[PDB]
Amino acid sequence: VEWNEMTWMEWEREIENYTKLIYKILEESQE
Amino acid sequence: EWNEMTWMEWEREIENYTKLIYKILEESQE
Amino acid sequence: VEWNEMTWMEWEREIENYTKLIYKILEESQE
Amino acid sequence: ADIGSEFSGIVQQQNNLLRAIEAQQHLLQLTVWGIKQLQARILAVERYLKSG
Amino acid sequence: SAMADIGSEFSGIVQQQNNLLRAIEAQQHLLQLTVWGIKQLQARILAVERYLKSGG
Amino acid sequence: AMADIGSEFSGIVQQQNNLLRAIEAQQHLLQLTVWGIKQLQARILAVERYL
Ligand SMILES: [Mg+2]
Repeated sequence: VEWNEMTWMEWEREIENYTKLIYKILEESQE
Repeated sequence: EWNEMTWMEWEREIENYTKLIYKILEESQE
Repeated sequence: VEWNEMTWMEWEREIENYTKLIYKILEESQE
Repeated sequence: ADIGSEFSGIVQQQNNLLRAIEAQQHLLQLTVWGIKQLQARILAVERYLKSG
Repeated sequence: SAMADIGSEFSGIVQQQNNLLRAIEAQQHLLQLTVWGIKQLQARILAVERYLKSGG
Repeated sequence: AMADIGSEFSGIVQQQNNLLRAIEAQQHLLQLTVWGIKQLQARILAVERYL
């Protein structure tokens, strides 16, 4: 259980990182 | 704009975006 | 439940198929 | 000349990009289906526990 | 015809890039919706898990 | 016109790299959503069996 909590916090972190990365790329693409 | 979001709205948006994407892809083909 | 087991095996099968495809295409895009 | 050669990496790439998007759509369509399936199975459980 | 042919070949490409960009943006909207759904589910499954083990 | 035509190319190759980058990040995102859905499916399963 403690491991699943860990992996899901890591999941959220990776979701954020790639979401921000793609916002930045797409924003660049709109110029 | 997203909230208030619900499963009904979620479904409606899934359908519209999907149709949109199909439209774009089909225009891409010819 | 068996009916559920089948559908999710197919789901995973189809996920792998298109993932492999995307990888191949992305690789090609790097060259 | 350089034009025909330049348009080459570009046209190849444009078609690559298109093929990638089409395949990723299939992936999106599959994640949607998966999410709908789980939703229905969560319900079944919740409504079972609310009736029990 | 030369400079003209080159112009049209550019126009088609640029039009196509815009199509691709729009498709990607729409797909990103879809992705974000799937993320919403996954979060929703996760919470409701987590509550069912705790409930069954709060009764235990 | 020779000058502009060359600038047109640069905008195209830039944008082409941008779209490729977005698609790679989109792919990372997709794999994450697939992972999440797999986790939840197994957790639904454990609960379903428990009951
Ligand atoms: Mg859009």
